[PDB]
Amino acid sequence: MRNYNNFNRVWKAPRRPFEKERLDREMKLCGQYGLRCKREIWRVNMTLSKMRRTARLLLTLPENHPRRLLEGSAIMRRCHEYGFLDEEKDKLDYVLSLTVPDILERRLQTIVFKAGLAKSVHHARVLIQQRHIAVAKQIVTIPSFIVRVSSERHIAFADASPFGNGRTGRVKRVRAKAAKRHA
Amino acid sequence: GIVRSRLHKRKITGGKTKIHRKRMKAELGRLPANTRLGARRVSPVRARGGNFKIRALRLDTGNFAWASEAIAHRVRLLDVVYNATSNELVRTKTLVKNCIVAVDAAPFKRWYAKHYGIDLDADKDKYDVNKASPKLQREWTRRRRNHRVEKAIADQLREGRVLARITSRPGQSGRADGILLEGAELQFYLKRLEKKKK
Amino acid sequence: AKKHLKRLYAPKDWMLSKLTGVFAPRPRPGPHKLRECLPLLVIIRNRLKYALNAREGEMILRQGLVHVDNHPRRDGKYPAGFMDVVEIPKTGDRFRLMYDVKGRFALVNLSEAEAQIKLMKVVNLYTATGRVPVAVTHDGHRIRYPDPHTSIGDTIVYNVKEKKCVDLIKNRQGKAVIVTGGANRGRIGEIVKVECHPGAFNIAHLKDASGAEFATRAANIFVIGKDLNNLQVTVPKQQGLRMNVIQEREERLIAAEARK
Amino acid sequence: GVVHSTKMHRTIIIRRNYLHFIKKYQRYQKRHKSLAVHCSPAFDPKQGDEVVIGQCRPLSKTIRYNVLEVV
RNA sequence: GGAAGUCGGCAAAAUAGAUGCGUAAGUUCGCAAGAAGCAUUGGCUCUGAGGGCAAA
RNA sequence: GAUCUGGUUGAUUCUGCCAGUAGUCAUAUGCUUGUUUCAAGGACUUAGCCAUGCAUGCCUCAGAAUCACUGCAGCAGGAAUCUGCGCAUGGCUCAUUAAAUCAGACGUAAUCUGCCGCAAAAAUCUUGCGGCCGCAAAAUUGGAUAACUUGGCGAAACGCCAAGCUAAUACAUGAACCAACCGGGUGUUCUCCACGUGAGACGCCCAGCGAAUGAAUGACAGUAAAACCAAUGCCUUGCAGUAACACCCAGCAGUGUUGACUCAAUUCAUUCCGUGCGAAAGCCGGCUUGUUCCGGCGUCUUUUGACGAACAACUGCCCUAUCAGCUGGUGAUGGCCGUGUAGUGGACUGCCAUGGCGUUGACGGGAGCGGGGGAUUAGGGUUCGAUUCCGGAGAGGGAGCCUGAGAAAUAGCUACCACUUCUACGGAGGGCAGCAGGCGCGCAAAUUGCCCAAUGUCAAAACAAAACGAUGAGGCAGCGAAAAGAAAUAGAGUUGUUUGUCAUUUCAAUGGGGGAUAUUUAAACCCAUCCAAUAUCGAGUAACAAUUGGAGGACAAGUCUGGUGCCAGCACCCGCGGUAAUUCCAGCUCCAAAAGCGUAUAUUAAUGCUGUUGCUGUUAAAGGGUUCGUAGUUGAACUGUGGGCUGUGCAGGGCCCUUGCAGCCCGUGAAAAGAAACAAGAAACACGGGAGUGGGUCGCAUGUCAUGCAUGCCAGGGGGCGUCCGUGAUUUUUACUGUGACUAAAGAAGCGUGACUAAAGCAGUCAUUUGACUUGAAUUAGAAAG
RNA sequence: AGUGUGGAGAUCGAAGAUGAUUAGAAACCAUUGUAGUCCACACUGCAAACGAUGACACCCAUGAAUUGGGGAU
Ligand SMILES: [K+]
Ligand SMILES: [K+]
Ligand SMILES: [K+]
Ligand SMILES: [K+]
Ligand SMILES: [K+]
Ligand SMILES: [K+]
Ligand SMILES: [K+]
Ligand SMILES: [K+]
Ligand SMILES: [K+]
Ligand SMILES: [K+]
Ligand SMILES: [Mg+2]
Ligand SMILES: [Mg+2]
Ligand SMILES: [Mg+2]
Ligand SMILES: [Mg+2]
Ligand SMILES: [Mg+2]
Ligand SMILES: [Mg+2]
Ligand SMILES: [Mg+2]
Ligand SMILES: [Mg+2]
Ligand SMILES: [Mg+2]
Ligand SMILES: [Mg+2]
Ligand SMILES: [Mg+2]
Ligand SMILES: [Mg+2]
Ligand SMILES: [Mg+2]
Ligand SMILES: [Mg+2]
Ligand SMILES: [Mg+2]
Ligand SMILES: [Mg+2]
Ligand SMILES: [Mg+2]
Ligand SMILES: [Mg+2]
Ligand SMILES: [Mg+2]
Ligand SMILES: [Mg+2]
Ligand SMILES: [Mg+2]
Ligand code: NA
Ligand code: NA
Ligand code: NA
Ligand code: NA
Ligand code: NA
Ligand code: NA
Repeated sequence: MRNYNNFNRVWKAPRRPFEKERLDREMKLCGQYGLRCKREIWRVNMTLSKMRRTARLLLTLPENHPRRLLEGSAIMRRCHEYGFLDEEKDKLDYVLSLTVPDILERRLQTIVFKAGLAKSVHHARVLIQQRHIAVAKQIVTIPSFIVRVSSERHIAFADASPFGNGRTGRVKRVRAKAAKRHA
Repeated sequence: GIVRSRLHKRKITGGKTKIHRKRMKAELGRLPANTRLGARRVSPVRARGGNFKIRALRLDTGNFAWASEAIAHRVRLLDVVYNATSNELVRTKTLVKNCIVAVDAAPFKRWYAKHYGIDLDADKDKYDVNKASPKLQREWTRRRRNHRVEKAIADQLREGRVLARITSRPGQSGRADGILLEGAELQFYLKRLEKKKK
Repeated sequence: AKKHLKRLYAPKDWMLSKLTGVFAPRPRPGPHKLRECLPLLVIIRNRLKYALNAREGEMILRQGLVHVDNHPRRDGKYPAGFMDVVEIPKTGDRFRLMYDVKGRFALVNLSEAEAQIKLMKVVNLYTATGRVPVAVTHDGHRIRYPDPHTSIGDTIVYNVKEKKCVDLIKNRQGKAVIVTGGANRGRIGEIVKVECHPGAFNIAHLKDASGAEFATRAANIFVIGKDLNNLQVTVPKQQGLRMNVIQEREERLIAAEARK
Repeated sequence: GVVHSTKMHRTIIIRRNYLHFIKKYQRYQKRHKSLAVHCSPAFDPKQGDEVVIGQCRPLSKTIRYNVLEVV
C-alpha cells in the first residue's frame, strides 16, 4: 500500500504449446547451452522481440528523423558493446537479423566455456554459481550475465576462490581438520 | 437550513435533479429583516469571514441627500408612501431599498436659507437671512446667479415634508439613507400617489 | 485548508525520490507560488547536502543561519523561489536561485555587490491610500514609490541591503529576457516581437544567441538586460542556450570516454 | 452563433452548430448547442441572423452571455 | 365494545353545501366518475381586477 | 509471429456454430514447494454489526506559578491551571451520483480568505499634584477569574453545586504636549484698499484609517482668423510674453489601472453608537548598563499576494423507445422593483409576459464514484478501473446547528428513528466506511505486533543541557505460491562394460544449513561478509531423495502388461467401455511444463463470428408487396496552362521540353510621380499625458525671491516611422493541412548508468583525498475541446 | 380468402348430406349442396406479394430475334 516500486515480466510462453519442430529446436538450445528450463530461451526471445520491434519502428521513419537518428545510434551502440552485432555492420537493418544464438553466445556461462575456464558448458554454470568466476575483479554468480566485449578480456578466476589466490575449499579443509583431530 | 443552491431547481429540460450531497454552509440563506418604521433597533449578524451585517429591524432617521446641491442631511422618516413590490409593504411601513418615503424638510429649508439667502417660508432657532454680513451677501449673489431650484421641490420644502427614495439596504447596512426625488422621477411617483387618493 | 503535500504531487524539479517517503515539505504561503518555489528544507538538505535529514535541516534553519534576501528564515517551508539570494554567512555561500536550460533550479554563485542586487518583475501597479503609487513584483514585494516610468512587465533592480530601487529595465523589443515558465523555461533570448491579443494571452517571440526562434506567453518572460550581451545578472553555466539532444548525447559519451 | 428564437423579452436563444468527430468510424456527426443570450435593445436581431456573444456574469438561471454585435 | 343481534345491518346511525387538487379496473371510447381520496371555508379592516357616459 | 486446428458426408466443396489454443498486478479452489529479491493483501457479499486497547495535540531566551512541589541557597527546574494556536489536515470507504461528478480548457470586473510574504500607520485631553481651574508630566490603569483552599452533592456519569484566595499577551480602560502638511464652512470680527468676484489677519466649527449614502474627478485626440464688453493678468506710465497659483512651497502630482470598469485613489456634503481601529498599559535579551542605549520577539487596525474557498460552465463521457413527449397551482423560460448571500443568479418575495426542452432521443428506467491509468491487441479495436496520485461524496440513517478564517464537522453539539451499554431504577451512555482485532456474510482477503530512526503534519517548539512534544499519518517486522525478478537439486574424470550406456573407481568444489571479530537495524530482522588475521564448522543413496498434469485425435508422448466388461468409470469436443479397452482402475515406460502444475468463473486475443478499416443477404441466416415521402445522409461542370532571358539535359519531335540562373505595371492597356493593379496588416484625420524628457530623417541665450543645481543651443522643409484616438471597404469565415504556445506526478516509451545479473533505482563516478566531475537526473507520447 | 351493409345468385363450390373405396376412409372418386363465388360501398393488409435477387449512377464481348418512336433509301 502506497509502494511505487515498479516490476514487470521478462518472458512469454509460446502460442502453440506442442510443436514438434519448436520443441526439438528448444531442446537443441537447452542441451547446447546448459539451460535449466525453457524460460531462459523465452526470456531471450522476449528481448529479441523488443529489439526487433524497436528496429522496425525506427526503420519505418525517414532517415533524417531525429528520433530515428538518436535511437538507432543507441541501439547500434548497445548491440556493439554487448557483442550481439559485429562491429563491421552498422546499419539499422542488421538488428532485425539477430537470432537467439547470438545472445546465447554472450552469456557468462558460454563465454567461460569458450574461453576455457571450464571443460564444458555444464561445468561453466557450476563454476559461476559456486563463486569461482570474477569479471573485472568482481565475483559474478549469475550464469545469464551478458558479457560486454570490453569485459571479455578481464574474465578470470576469482582472487577469493581456491582456483586462485583464495584458501583451500571444503574437501581439503575438512580433510585437514580430520587430520588435526586424528593427531 | 435556507439555501441558495440550484440543486432543488428543475432543469431547463424539466427533469428532476438527483441530489447526492448534504447541504453546505457556503450556500446558506437567512431570514429577511423586514425593517419597519420605528425607534431604531438593530441586530448584528456574523457573516462569512468574521465580518458583521447589521440587520436593522426598525429605523426612524437617516441620511437623505439633495443631489443637485451635492449635500446631505440627517432627517426623520415620517412615512412610507409607495412600494413597487406591493402595497402591503406600504401598509406595514416596511423600509426597503428604492422605496418612496416622506422625510423632514426643515434641515433642507434651513440649509437653502443659509447657503443661498433665500427663505422659502418667508414669501408664504430659524436662520435669519437679514443678519448676514455684507461679505456673505456678495457670496450669496455669486451662488444665486448660476442656480435655480425646481418649483416641485420648493413647494414640498414649504409644506414641511419632502418625498425621498431610499438608496441603502437596511437589512444589510443597518441604516436608511436616501435621496430626494427630483426631475422626472418626482413627477413619475407623484402621479402614482394621485391615483391612490382617487 | 490542506497542510500536506504528497511526494508524487510535489514538483518534479525538487528531485525527491518516490521511494524515500510518502510526503514532501508543503511550502508555506509567502513570496513565491507553491508550484514555482524551492523550500528552504529542500535547498539545505537535498541541494547543499549540509543537513543529512529534516532534523538537522531544522537545527540549521531555526538558528537563523540561512539568510534569504538579507533576512534570516527559520522556516523550512519558506517558498524561496526565483531570483532569491540565499546566503550562509558561516560558510559564506552566497548563491542566487535561477533556472537552467533544462528548466531545473540552479544555484548560481555570487560575489559581494552582486548578492546585494535582486531583480523583480512588476506584475501589478495600483494607487494606495494617500495617492501613493505602489508596484507589486513577482516575489510579493510592494514598492512604495517606484520609477515614474515603471509599467507592468518591466523589471526593477532592487538593492536588498538598502531596500531601494536602483534601475528600471523596460519590457521592449530587443531587450534580453529569460523564460520563467513553460516548455522553454531557463532559455535566454532577445524579444523580436510581442503579439498582443486583447482579452487573451500575449505571445512573445524570442531569438537566442545561436539564432533559434522560440515563442512563449508574455507572462513567462523576465527582462534581465538591455541586450543579449549586457545582462544585469549572472546566469547559469549554459547561458540559456538549449543544445540539440543528439549533439548533447554524443558530447556526453565522448566526455565519458575521455575520462577513462 | 445564429439566432434561433426571439420570443422572450430582451432575451434570445442562439444555436451553435458543429461537427463532432467519432474516432472509431473516422467520420463526423452534426451536433448543436442551444444557448440563452441576453439581447440589449441596441440590437434588433431576427431568427436566422448571425450574432457574436460575449460571456458575462450570471444574469439569470440560464443566461451567461450578452449580444455584442449582429452580423 | 361495535352486528357479537337477526332469516337477513330490518331499523337506526352514517355521508353530505361550495371551491381547489386528485381519481382505478373495465369499456360499445360515450363512460365508469361525485369513483376512490386530500385540502379549504368564519368575522373584521384593507388591496387588486373585471365597466359605462360625456368631453377636441 | 498480421499463424490456426478437431466435430455435419459413402466420400466432396461450402456456410456455420461448437470444442480446442495463448494471455490477464484476475479471482477462487486443489495438489506441491530448497534459496533469495520485490510486492498486493475483508473492494466484490453486508456504506452489515462491532468487546477491548490505541489513533491530536503543542513551551521557548522570550504570556500568566507563593504546588502549603523539588533541588540548591533568593536562584534554578516545575505538577496543575488559565492564555494562544491546531484539531475543516491526515487516515478510511466508494453508498450516492448522467446539464451530476470528472477531465482538458477558461472565468470570477460576481466573491470570501486565519497562517505566511512585502508593505503602511501624525484620529483619540490621558496622568499626577494643589485649590472647574492652577501647576507639572519616562502615563506607577481597573475590575475579575482558574489552578488552590473549604464545605460538598451524586449508585454512577470526558457528572455537578456553594463559599474564600490569586495573575495574565485573559478582560476592560486609557494616553494632552511633543507632532507636520493640506481642505471645506463661517463671524453683522478687526486691519487696510477701492468706493466691492476687494485683500490680509484673527476668532470658532469641522477636517485620520476603514464603513454608509449623495454629488465631482478618474483626460484629450474629425477648423481658421479678427471684434466688442465686463472682469483679470502683464507691458508701460497697448498685447510682447506669459506653467498654474493674491505672501510665507515663485514645479510640494495638469497625468491610477485594464481589452474593458459604476474600479484604484482623491475632494466635498452628511453619517458610523459596537456591529471596527492600543504604543498589547505585553515579553525576552545584550551591552556601554543609557527620564532619547541597542537588539530579539509578541499584538490591534488598514492594505495586496501567496495558500486556499465558493460559484459559473467551452468540448467530451454507458445501456434502454415493450421509455415520446417534458416543464409550469405550489418556478416552469424570461422581464421589473426588491430581498437574501461572501458574492452572481428564479436563490427567493410581489407583479408582469408566455415561454424553455426534445427523434442531433428530451423525460423516464437500468448499470456506474470521475480521471490519470490496467489487460489484450499487426493495424483498427475490445475490455477494466472499489483500490496508492488528483477531483467528488460520506461517517448507522435523516435533519438542524454552534464555534471558527474555513464545518452544515461527526474520535463537535441538538433532536427524531433504528439498534444498542451501564444502573444502587432515580439516572447515565454509544457510534471502527482510523489501526490492530472480533462477529456475521460469503468462492473470497493478514498482528488486539515494534517504533517515531526516516518521510511529513500540528505546535508555545532547533539541538544540547535536572531537561528525548505528540502522531495506528508513516515507517519496521509478523502473516502472505495475488503478482514480478534471480536462481539449487550436482561437476570433472579412471577402469572395465566411434560412441554412448551401464557397473565401478576416484577427485575436488559449493551451497542449504550451523555459527561469528562482527555487520545491519530505532532495536531487531533479513540481506551481504567470513569460517583465521595467531586462532574459526559442515553432502555421497551428495536420503539434503520435484512436483503437477498427460501418452486414440485435436496435442508432445505406449498396437507394453495386468484388472474391468455399455458395469465401474472416462471424455471441454470427437469419442472410449457390450471380454484379445491405443481412452476406464492399476504397474512399468515415455511425454510437457517445472518450484511449480491442475480446475472453476470472468475478460482480451483467436473472431473479417459485429466487419470504420473489414462481414454477409438467388439457393446456406438475411431486400421491405408497391409507390409517395419528411428528418437524415449524399450530391454535375465552370472564374485557374503567366511569360521572357541566359546557360543546361540519349529531351524530344526555328519548335517543344528538363534542371538551374536572372528578369518581369508578372494579361492588356497607363506612364520617381501620377496611372493600373493591389493593399481593414488599408487609407484619411487628429492626439506629448505619443518615442525611458517628442524616434529616424562649454559657454551662452532664458530667468534667477527658485537644488531655475532647470530649459533651449540647428534652421527650415519634406518625407518615413513608433504608439493612441477618431472617420471611412454596396468588409469572410470554418473544416483540412504545416508550424508554434499552453498543458501534475505515478504509469507508458526512451538517453545514460555492470545495483554481481535481473525485476529495480536515479543514481553515482574518479583521483585519493580535506577534493574533482563547476557530476548527472537527457528526451518523447498521451483523445476531444481550447 | 375473410368481415359489415345492401343487391345478385347462372356456374363452380369451404361446411354439410348421400354414394363408393377401404382394415378403417364424413380422404382421394361419384352425386349434391350452404357460406361463398358476381356487384356497390365500407373494412382487413396476413401470399412461393418470387427474379426467393432494394433503389439511383458508371463501365462492360458476341450472333440471331422481338415491341414502340424516329431517320435514310
Ligand atoms: K507488509
Ligand atoms: K349481522
Ligand atoms: K365502480
Ligand atoms: K484554550
Ligand atoms: K436583481
Ligand atoms: K430497542
Ligand atoms: K478495522
Ligand atoms: K458472416
Ligand atoms: K428528404
Ligand atoms: K355441383
Ligand atoms: Mg399589512
Ligand atoms: Mg370500528
Ligand atoms: Mg345468534
Ligand atoms: Mg351472525
Ligand atoms: Mg335501511
Ligand atoms: Mg383508466
Ligand atoms: Mg447437413
Ligand atoms: Mg480528507
Ligand atoms: Mg457547479
Ligand atoms: Mg461496490
Ligand atoms: Mg463530510
Ligand atoms: Mg457501519
Ligand atoms: Mg454530521
Ligand atoms: Mg471513529
Ligand atoms: Mg449519530
Ligand atoms: Mg530437494
Ligand atoms: Mg479446459
Ligand atoms: Mg433463405
Ligand atoms: Mg515513469
Ligand atoms: Mg352422419
Ligand atoms: Mg389481409
Ligand atoms: Na403602493
Ligand atoms: Na368527491
Ligand atoms: Na472456446
Ligand atoms: Na481520495
Ligand atoms: Na387400405
Ligand atoms: Na371392405
